[PDB]
Amino acid sequence: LFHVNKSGFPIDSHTWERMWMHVAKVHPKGGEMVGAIRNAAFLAKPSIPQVPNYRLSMTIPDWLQAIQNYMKTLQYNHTGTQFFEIRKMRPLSGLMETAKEMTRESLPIKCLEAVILGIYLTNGQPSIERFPISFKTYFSGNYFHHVVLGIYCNGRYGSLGMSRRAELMDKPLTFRTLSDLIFDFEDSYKKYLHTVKKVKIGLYVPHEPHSFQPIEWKQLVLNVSKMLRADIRKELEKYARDMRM
Amino acid sequence: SAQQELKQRQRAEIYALNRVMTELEQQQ
Repeated sequence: LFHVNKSGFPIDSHTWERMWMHVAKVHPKGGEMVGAIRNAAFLAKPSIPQVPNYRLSMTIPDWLQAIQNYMKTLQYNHTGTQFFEIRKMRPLSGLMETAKEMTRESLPIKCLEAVILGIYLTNGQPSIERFPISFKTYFSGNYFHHVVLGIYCNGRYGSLGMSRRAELMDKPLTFRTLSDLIFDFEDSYKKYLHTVKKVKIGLYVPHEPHSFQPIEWKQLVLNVSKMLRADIRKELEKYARDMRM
Repeated sequence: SAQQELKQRQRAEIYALNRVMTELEQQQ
């Protein structure tokens, strides 16, 4: 059960208590842990990381690493309450405002928030093409949903993202094909005994921050659990060729 | 002025709680 904050900032008492009741149940130390934080008269102010800025002294791999590092400093959100609401069908202009709000509130983010932030921080670099990569996976009788931000620059594929697993987020710009990047996520999921049920490739996200256009999250959908790799490759390669055309 | 104070308290608790939950997930 995952909650999304629909109260803005400061978080309302209803959402705030619900988050605390959730962490007290999931945690074996429960109330002792909760009281230690909530009743502490003095709590140390966490540092606000600086929003990274693109410099001519940087290569595209350097700039992507700086963006990823900022996302890592914000931290993966393990509270069970997602702080910023991401409406997938929303025009990009709206989502860029939420991206700016994330840099101002400076709180932990989940996978979706990280994709929107990644788009936001790469809008100014025209050689970098961005597109969402969505996975529906299976593990221990349940389905999981995850999103990363696919990158294409100078004949190489990579990704930016946030996940609780180090191998399911950022990938360096070394993949010669889209298929190599996807297959790497599939092999990375394997480490966690997940079966990739679906792969969804969206369209290249416009670089215009005030775009009326929503993000396209599913131009290509593949049932990779029912397919052989030669066929997943064929499909992914036909589509990536079209993206570059 | 009082409004930004609750946000600063909530952020300090969010990161204090997130440090704890990361560690819990690390174990489990």
